[PDB]
Amino acid sequence: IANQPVVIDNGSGVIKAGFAGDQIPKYCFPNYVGRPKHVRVMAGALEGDIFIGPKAEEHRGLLSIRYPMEHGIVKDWNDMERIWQYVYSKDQLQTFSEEHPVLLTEAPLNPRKNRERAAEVFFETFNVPALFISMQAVLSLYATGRTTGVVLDSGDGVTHAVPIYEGFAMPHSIMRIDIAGRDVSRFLRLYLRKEGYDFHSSSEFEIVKAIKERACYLSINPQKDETLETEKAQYYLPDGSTIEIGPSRFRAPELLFRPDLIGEESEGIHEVLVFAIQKSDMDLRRTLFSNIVLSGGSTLFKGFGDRLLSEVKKLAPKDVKIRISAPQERLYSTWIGGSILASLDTFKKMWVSKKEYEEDGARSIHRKTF
Amino acid sequence: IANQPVVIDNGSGVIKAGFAGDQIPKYCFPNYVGRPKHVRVMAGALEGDIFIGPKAEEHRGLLSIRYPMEHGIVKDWNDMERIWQYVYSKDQLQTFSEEHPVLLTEAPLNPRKNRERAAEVFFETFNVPALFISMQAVLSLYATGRTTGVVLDSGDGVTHAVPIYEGFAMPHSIMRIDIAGRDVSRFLRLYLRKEGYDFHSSSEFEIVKAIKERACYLSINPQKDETLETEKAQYYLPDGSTIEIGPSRFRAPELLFRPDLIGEESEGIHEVLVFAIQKSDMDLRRTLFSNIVLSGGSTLFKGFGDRLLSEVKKLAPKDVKIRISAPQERLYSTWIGGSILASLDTFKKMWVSKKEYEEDGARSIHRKTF
Amino acid sequence: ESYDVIANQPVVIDNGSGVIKAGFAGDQIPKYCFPNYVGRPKHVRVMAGALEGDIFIGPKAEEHRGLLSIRYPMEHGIVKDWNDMERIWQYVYSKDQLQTFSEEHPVLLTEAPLNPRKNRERAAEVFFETFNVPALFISMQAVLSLYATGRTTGVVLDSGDGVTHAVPIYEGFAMPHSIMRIDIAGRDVSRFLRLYLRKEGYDFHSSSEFEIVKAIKERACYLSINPQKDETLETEKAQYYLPDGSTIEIGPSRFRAPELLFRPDLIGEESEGIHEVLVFAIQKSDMDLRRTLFSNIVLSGGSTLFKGFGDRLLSEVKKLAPKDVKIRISAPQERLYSTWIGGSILASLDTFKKMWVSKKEYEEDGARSIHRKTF
Amino acid sequence: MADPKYADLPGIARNEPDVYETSDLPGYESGEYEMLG
Ligand SMILES: Nc1ncnc2c1ncn2[C@@H]1O[C@H](COP(=O)(O)OP(=O)(O)O)[C@@H](O)[C@H]1O
Ligand SMILES: Nc1ncnc2c1ncn2[C@@H]1O[C@H](COP(=O)(O)OP(=O)(O)O)[C@@H](O)[C@H]1O
Ligand SMILES: Nc1ncnc2c1ncn2[C@@H]1O[C@H](COP(=O)(O)OP(=O)(O)O)[C@@H](O)[C@H]1O
Repeated sequence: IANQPVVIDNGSGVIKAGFAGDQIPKYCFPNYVGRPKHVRVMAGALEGDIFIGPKAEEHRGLLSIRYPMEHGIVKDWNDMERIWQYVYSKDQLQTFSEEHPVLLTEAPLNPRKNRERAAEVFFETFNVPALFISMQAVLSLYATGRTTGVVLDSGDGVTHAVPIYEGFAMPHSIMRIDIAGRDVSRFLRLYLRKEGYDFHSSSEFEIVKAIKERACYLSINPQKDETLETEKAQYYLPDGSTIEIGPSRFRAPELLFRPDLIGEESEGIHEVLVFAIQKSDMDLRRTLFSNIVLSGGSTLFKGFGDRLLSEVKKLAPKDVKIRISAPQERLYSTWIGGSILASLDTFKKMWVSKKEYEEDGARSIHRKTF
Repeated sequence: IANQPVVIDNGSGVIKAGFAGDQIPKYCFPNYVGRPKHVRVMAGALEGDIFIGPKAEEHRGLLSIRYPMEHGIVKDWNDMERIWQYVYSKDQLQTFSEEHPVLLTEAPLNPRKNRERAAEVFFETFNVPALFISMQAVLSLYATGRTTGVVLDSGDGVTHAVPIYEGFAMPHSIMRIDIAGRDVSRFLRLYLRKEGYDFHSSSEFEIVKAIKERACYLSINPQKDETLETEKAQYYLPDGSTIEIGPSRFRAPELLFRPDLIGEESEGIHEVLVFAIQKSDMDLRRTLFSNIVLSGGSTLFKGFGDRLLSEVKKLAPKDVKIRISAPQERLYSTWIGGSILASLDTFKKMWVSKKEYEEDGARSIHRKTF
Repeated sequence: ESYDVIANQPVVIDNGSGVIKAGFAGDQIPKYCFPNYVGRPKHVRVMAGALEGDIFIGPKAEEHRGLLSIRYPMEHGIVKDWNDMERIWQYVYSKDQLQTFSEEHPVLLTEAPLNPRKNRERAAEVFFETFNVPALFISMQAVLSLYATGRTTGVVLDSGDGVTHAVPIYEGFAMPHSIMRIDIAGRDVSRFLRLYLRKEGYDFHSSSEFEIVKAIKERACYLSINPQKDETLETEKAQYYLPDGSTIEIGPSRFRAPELLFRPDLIGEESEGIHEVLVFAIQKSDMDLRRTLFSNIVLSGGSTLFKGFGDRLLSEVKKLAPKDVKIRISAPQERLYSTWIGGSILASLDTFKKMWVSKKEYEEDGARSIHRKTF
Repeated sequence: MADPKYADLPGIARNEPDVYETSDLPGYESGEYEMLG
């Protein structure tokens, strides 16, 4: 028994933290640790060798950025645990981890060892009352308010499409690809270096990421815009210098639709959506084409809807009606879902208690999850 | 013994010495040894073959001036040791070197053997309790009371720019140039010879130094005054004779901005400042232009601020705010910095003890230099 | 039609950052090798019968170096000053070097991989507009080194004066996504060594004096198998004799300066080390090739000539490489001239006749012509 | 400030400006993407 459960969306790009019932996540910060590279010589300097969130955003130049989790897989647990320690700090939430239950939102088709280690931290380090792991796709629909529908969630770490019927995810029709937002930022960097703009440093790559998010358009006809001479729109850098992006603006984000550009022998994002529906039974295909939901950060590109709809038509069967629904709050659809689920009385039965974890161990979270 | 540490600003021109807690250096004397050239015939004459400070200032004509240290490097250690012995004499301070700790202020990017030999003297000759060598730039920040700021310290010996952000010094962005106040005085002398005024003697060169400090302005437009041929300002010599300085007044000090005039293929003082900032990371470059601190004696020329600000703006990015802060006590900013640092309780951990030096030797002071 | 301007012997020009290597296709060695910088006299001419001209290139600039101010037109394989580079390319066809008409002979240029498109594009315009060349073919540095050795498969670790890069090529197939280049090269090591000489108390402010620092680097610098061992121990200071006759004691700077290649953190650049670049480029390739690419490693560039480079690289690669993998590092005796000899062979091959782009095709399609038919 | 304390010293700059500075100068896309059979 507790006051109010805390929802924590373990996003690859940014961590979204808030209480169940809250309309928006109150505390959103980037999911990386910044350590100072330069030597401290003078007294009354910035104290601490660890900077997370707005403290790392303000003094970014001083710090070396290292992301603990890549493609939704935690490589460094020491850094990931310290970030969850920061979630309960005086900056974000400012509450006792033993007092409030936690709801975590993990990517689909993750290893079981991740959930087992994740559970150990919150029951051993943080002595949480109860922990409930939830899928990203199911929560996105709960937010939108549809029980049946295909969730095309193109995140910072991974892109995946989950066909869900009456709140149940079809484990055999799930399609996930490693290519995500981080690959577009690195792929754009390759074009900027060829144009003659170098961003070698990890601190400089965050500016390329800001440039990528600011200036990238998804062309309706690729070859037409390649052949036409661009205006070479200038972008103002932090120092004051101006860069001419030119054709690299729309040529970088094409990777999502053509993985052949980076050299990875995978299907395009438009093929993932159609292929995932075609795998499902004949009776649902028509409903799944009728109920398509867009999610993830990489869907925010201008003209994504018009380009995707055109690509789906080519791959989709003839005489099929295609209705693609994109909520205005795409980024916060997973969290808002967690807030609704946590608010439901059934949630009291759904989560795993600290006592149940101590008795059965790793089995406890596997039994009351699966 | 836990007495007040003695701060010694090892300037090429003047040595500034006092106890930690003192607002101003009580004892400031020129950094040169004067030896009598003339023969002693009469009894009751000036005793001693060595004269330092006010005794050498009063009887300058009798003495031959020899500077032991050039560009912050000690050429003659025997002479410098006698001057450091004079620091503990009955004239200045008048205390025991074994009773008080010592704080030395050396220039950045000095030779390793220069610092090593200096330290040996204060551990072997002078049985000092503890020795701490400090940077000129870091102490200037304690003086001003700012953790962040670019310190452009243009001394008599050497000119250097050290950019430090929130107490963090970037060791790769430091830029040092040999051209300094003493070289401008030699360069001015060349113009007086062209006008027809000879000052061959070492005692006479000190009058040229006095002329330089008295009558020299940095014109906002160099060529305008070169082409114009203004009225030759008259200077009164010690004997009573009058000299007409004329165009040499403003054309001599130009050397700081144009090293090509003496023939040295080095960067100008305005290029050193901007280049040292441009070496820094993109995020910090804008802040470093906003926070610029001027120090050193060679900044005291009339219109230095107006000329430098104009030259920096030309090289700096467009639409960036440039705010250059110059303390009125430019000469005495470095010493009072050493007094503040020595007054801090942490300082007890900072220095190297005589016992610690005897154990590890030069290795100890080489590690605990930065 | 038969005796056209296309049937003349093609001129190979290796556009090196340090030294330009020029000769005809079929020549065993590059006949004309000169430093890639322009020297202008800084001192004033007062007396008649003095050295004529305000521009000195090659042996004329080498013999009167003290008089001249050295300015490098190209940095990290990118042309900073085009006016100076055009004067050097005009000197390539002068009475001193080659002594032939640029409109009569075709040209083969060798550019570094992953260069800017505008850099190659501007260079091409000069050789079609200023120089009325019959045909121009831009070639990769890596592929030419393989023609020289006579191997279709092999990883080419070319550490030049301007840039260091590794290009993995399998049976004549270049993987364009596996190419890794870093700006850190021989010229930056000389600047890094200069910092250690000033700490010892030897000043070399002038651009002419920097060439002596480069000569000191080439004479006395060794790559220690264990860095920290030699750093902590006080080594014997090897003495070097300067042009004037003065002797300098170099000391520990010999092995502390060149370490930069393996530790970029020393200069403060957050880049990969030369040993990481080579291994990382192989690890990016498919599993089937990874073992063969470790088995077939080719060293190129001037910066491999440091003593104990081979022994140090092998130790660093072995640590990063998988266990029980056979590593065979192949070094040609003529490392410096391996790129040029490749260009000579390629140009002499009958297949080359299809490879080069005509002046006519350039005038029609423009930049598109030179951007196509390359790599 | 401490002017009467620094006043004893010969080399204190007065009648100069302290600071030299330059003149101060001056929608996400919605959903509902559909197409009929
Ligand atoms: N306006 C934008 N346009 C394009 N891409 C964007 C935009 N804003 C964010 N992104 C991308 O989306 C990412 C955010 O995804 P994120 O919220 O972490 O998803 P999840 O947590 O579900 O994995 C950013 O790192 C960036 O790559
Ligand atoms: N009013 C002045 N105008 C111009 N130059 C001056 C003025 N006063 C002093 N100087 C120059 O500044 C020098 C003082 O340098 P200083 O800061 O004492 O050296 P250091 O940095 O080695 O301690 C004098 O020797 C002289 O060359
Ligand atoms: N014996 C040597 N030891 C160490 N470095 C050397 C030696 N000889 C040459 N170098 C370095 O290699 C450079 C030559 O590089 P080079 O092969 O001409 O490259 P590129 O053709 O790409 O410009 C020289 O400028 C120097 O820095």
